[PDB]
Amino acid sequence: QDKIIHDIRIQLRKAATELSRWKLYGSSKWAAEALAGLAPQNGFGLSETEYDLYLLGSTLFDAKEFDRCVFFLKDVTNPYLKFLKLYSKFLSWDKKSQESMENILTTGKFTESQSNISSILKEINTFLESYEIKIDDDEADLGLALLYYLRGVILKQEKNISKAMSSFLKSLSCYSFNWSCWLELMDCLQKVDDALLLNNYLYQNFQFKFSENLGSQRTIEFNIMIKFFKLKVFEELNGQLEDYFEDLEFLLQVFPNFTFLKAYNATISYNNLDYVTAESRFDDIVKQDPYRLNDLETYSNILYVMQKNSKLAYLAQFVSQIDRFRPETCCIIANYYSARQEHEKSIMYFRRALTLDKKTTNAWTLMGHEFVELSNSHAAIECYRRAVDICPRDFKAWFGLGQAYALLDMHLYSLYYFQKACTLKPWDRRIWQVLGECYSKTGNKVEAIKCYKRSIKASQTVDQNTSIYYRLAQLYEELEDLQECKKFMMKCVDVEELLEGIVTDETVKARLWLAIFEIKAGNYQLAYDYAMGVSSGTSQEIEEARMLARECRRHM
Amino acid sequence: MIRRAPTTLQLSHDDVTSLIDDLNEQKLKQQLNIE
Amino acid sequence: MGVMYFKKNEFVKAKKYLKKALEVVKDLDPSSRTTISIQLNLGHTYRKLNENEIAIKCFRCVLEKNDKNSEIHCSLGYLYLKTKKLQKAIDHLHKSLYLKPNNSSATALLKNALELNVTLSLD
Repeated sequence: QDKIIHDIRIQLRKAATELSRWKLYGSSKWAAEALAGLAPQNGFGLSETEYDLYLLGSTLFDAKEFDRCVFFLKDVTNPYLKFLKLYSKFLSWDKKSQESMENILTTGKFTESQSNISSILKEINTFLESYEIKIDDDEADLGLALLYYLRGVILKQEKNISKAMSSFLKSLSCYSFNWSCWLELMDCLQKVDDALLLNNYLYQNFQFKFSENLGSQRTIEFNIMIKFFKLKVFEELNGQLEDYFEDLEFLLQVFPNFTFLKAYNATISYNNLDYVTAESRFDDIVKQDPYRLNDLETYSNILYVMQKNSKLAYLAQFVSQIDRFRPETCCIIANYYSARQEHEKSIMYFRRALTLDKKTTNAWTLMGHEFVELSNSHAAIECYRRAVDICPRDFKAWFGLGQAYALLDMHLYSLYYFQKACTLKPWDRRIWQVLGECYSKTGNKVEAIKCYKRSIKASQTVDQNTSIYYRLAQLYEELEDLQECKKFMMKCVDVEELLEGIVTDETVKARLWLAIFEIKAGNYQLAYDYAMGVSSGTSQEIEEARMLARECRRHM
Repeated sequence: MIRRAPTTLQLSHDDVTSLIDDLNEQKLKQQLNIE
Repeated sequence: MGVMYFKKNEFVKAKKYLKKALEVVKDLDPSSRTTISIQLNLGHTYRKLNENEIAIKCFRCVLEKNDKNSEIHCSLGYLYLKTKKLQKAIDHLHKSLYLKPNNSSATALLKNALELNVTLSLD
């Protein structure tokens, strides 16, 4: 610490004010909020005849008259005053840019297209090409980073991810400590192997512009939010972690009582399915900052699994009391309706919350689940698709399509959707088993076993492995490996001893076939032993087991 | 004076069906070698 | 003239004249149904010539120039299906069917992709 924390305070004071000055609400809110957690330098290149336009531009933007800003700044040659017009021009297009099929579900009404941004991207390219100083060397300043950032997000609109990464990393090099810039970089991954490749790029190829930044910040490893970059990437997708634990500890010592860290740290527990510890971590945040509402839907999601409806209802009352039209509030209230088995009304509140951001967290998927319980099976699959298009990194979105297509007769489409989610979260025990179950329809028995055997290893607890052992024998029965059927079917009989003789229906089928198999093999005494082992189940199996017992005694 | 869209052609049905048939040939013969 | 020589199944002079046309119009006509059409036709001629390598790149640059087009996506899926890159072509097929409703040939190609995925046992 020592001067390191002090140097952060001064530069973070900057990133709080200029970002808020040039109408970047999202980035400035994190930085300004970071001052409170942390334990008037003014300057810009502008002229008096041009300074009025900034006041003219800024105050109209605050009054939300978006379109008039473009006209009043029609001919501006300032390096970064041009950015506010194009930024306003971009949002003016975006509000009317709703895809027809997503809109139908978005509202339920059931009733020039994109060339504008094509001009916007060309306008940025023409300006930078004709601008005096490029990004190279120690030139450029804070304003030029915003242009590249605005350029990058527009490229992402046309699904130009490959060039989008180059633009964003170029912008971050010129100016760092901009949080909104890194959020758009997250959606550009949609893969696991590229993260380490990008990590290699940051460690070796990437370099900072020390001219704008302060001391001890040009270096990548003394930087404080490069740790924030590493925290965010390794929680959206685990993969293989590098210095994740060590770097997390250092950032915790600094930034005391920082709510965002605690919410992220607590969210890690939910991703680890440690529900009991997650609530305690969530609860402390509520006491400290009752009026912070961000990522409170995760709190509602954990309470949904525990089904503590009494606490959840009060949670919904508290959130809705102070604000009634934020996306997390309607999402929490809508999640409440799922607890009351009123899945038919939960759609309306998810519908309302979706219109608020239309790029949310996994609220599209929760919208899809409520249709499944209604048995629409057609709104849900289309609703699931939209979550894929927005965030292709969502496990639940891919899994929803595969599960829904499993109910549909055509199981062919379920293989591909399950395969993508398999790469995203290979650690889950269910997905491998479900993939194998649907893959048995393919008739390629060899690959299911490789999938089936990995399901068994990933299933942890042996008791739940009893059901899938029987699935193994049936597939081996389709091949000339009846001996292999017996040995795994023998294993589930052994698990009965481990599970204190639950003698469930799964082992009832296991016991009768082995007795029949050993009778076919001439082992009457051995088959007679399992004959009395089926002492419970349905009537037919009791009678069938007795005929086997009677037959074995005759042969001895 | 105005120009309409110039003539452009896409994948026909005949050629795509021929490629489908070929794909079935090399997805039919290789499992015989495996078996 | 290039489409003419493509219709007669010559596949050589068509490519030559179309390359001449694009090299004439490299500087100008960045958008507006001229560069897209000429580049798509040259890629289409290359697919017919079985030179799929330059075809992937030219279709990719056309796609990054303009995203909303079912024909370009269908042809790129066809190109990938010519090789063995089914993982990177099925997504294109699904997006192409998303853009345009029927796409019967695209539906057939996607279905065959499903049988291919079913047959294969990649780790």
